[PDB]
Amino acid sequence: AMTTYTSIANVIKERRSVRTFTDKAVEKDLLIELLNDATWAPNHKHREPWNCKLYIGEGRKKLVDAVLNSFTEEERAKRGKILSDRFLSTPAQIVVYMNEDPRQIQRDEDYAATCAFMQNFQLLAWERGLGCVWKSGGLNYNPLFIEGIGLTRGQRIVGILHIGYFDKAPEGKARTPITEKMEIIEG
Amino acid sequence: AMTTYTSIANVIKERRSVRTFTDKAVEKDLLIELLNDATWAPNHKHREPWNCKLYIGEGRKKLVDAVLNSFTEEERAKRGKILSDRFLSTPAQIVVYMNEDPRQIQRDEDYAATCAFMQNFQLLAWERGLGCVWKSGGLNYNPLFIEGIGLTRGQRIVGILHIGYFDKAPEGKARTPITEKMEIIEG
Ligand SMILES: Cc1cc2nc3c(=O)[nH]c(=O)nc-3n(C[C@H](O)[C@H](O)[C@H](O)COP(=O)(O)O)c2cc1C
Ligand SMILES: Cc1cc2nc3c(=O)[nH]c(=O)nc-3n(C[C@H](O)[C@H](O)[C@H](O)COP(=O)(O)O)c2cc1C
Repeated sequence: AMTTYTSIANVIKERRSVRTFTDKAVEKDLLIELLNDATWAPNHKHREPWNCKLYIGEGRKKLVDAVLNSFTEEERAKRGKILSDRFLSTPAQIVVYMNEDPRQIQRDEDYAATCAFMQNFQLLAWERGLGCVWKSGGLNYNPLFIEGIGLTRGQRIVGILHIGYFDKAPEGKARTPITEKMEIIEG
Repeated sequence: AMTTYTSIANVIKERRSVRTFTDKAVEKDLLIELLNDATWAPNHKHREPWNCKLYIGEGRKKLVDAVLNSFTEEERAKRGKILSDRFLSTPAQIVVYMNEDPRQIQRDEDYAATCAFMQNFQLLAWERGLGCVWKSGGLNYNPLFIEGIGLTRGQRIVGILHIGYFDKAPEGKARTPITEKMEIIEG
């Protein structure tokens, strides 16, 4: 019996966005376990701004219905079936949202915290062999989709995480050395 | 140098925001190494929107000066000394910033990537026994501060990381079960 002492550096660097999943079953209790660990994200004044909708199994069709009903007839003709088939061969979706504070600093802080929570989650999931992609784009800003999944105005969708077990890790893309993006002032 | 954690979950759960630092010196090369690990955050379209200014040693006085110059003479006289003493007993500050895309979607994605980069750095640093706090608030939105550090309009400061070795930190605050802020759509 050997316990492993993996540097979190390894997880951070090995994590990949995964967009295609095996038909292996993702346990709900595992996702809840991971999300609970993710809640240890920094968050100003302990506002804990993050909230979630988890769509799994038959429920995923409800999300799909909200997605499709939000498209113009042209988008829908283009991506409807494609996207429906994709969502339905993805074990879980997690819509991550927050109440939008009318004030810049508090909203930015909340959004920062909500992104830290999602990144935590992605790291936590990678560790157990779960892949995921953090989705954005115009769908998340579409008032038709937002009402369609039961959110009110002034609730912001930070991301939709698509999650499941996967066959092969996608390849990485080399990062720019931080020294090209930084000034050092030892002046 | 390496790690005694048996899970990344533990690093995530045990990380604390640290505000007071010991006088132990912090390696500039170490901070750069950690920053380079942090760049493995998700970032839509491989935009890598993060940029940094690292203030270390005598360089910190430049930062302190920018801060004090953004204050009224009243603030300066009252706070100025206690502020300098604190910054100058903080081994390092990193101002993390981005260029603002005129478009909401790309901008928010870039902000979220940058927040994910910063949370990565916090966890990477905790691993090495380095504490920090992500400072936000009005200083970062003050046009006199922003100019003072050499930033232009449309360059958003996402946080200032204050970083050092430490021997005390705030007690961890109990998190709200995620079950209290989620809905499961099972059918
Ligand atoms: C973007 C954002 C802004 C923050 N701003 C500040 C701040 O301005 N001043 C401060 O002392 N801490 C700041 N922190 C607060 C701590 O990160 C937060 O209180 C933390 O969650 C406290 O519990 P912790 O020890 O688990 O991190 C900020 C965190 C986030 C993510
Ligand atoms: C806020 C944010 C939004 C993203 N949105 C999408 C998305 O809309 N669709 C997608 O395929 N990937 C999305 N990603 C992933 C990126 O497209 C990008 O390829 C990836 O993060 C870089 O590769 P990696 O995550 O495997 O390291 C997003 C990442 C971030 C941080």
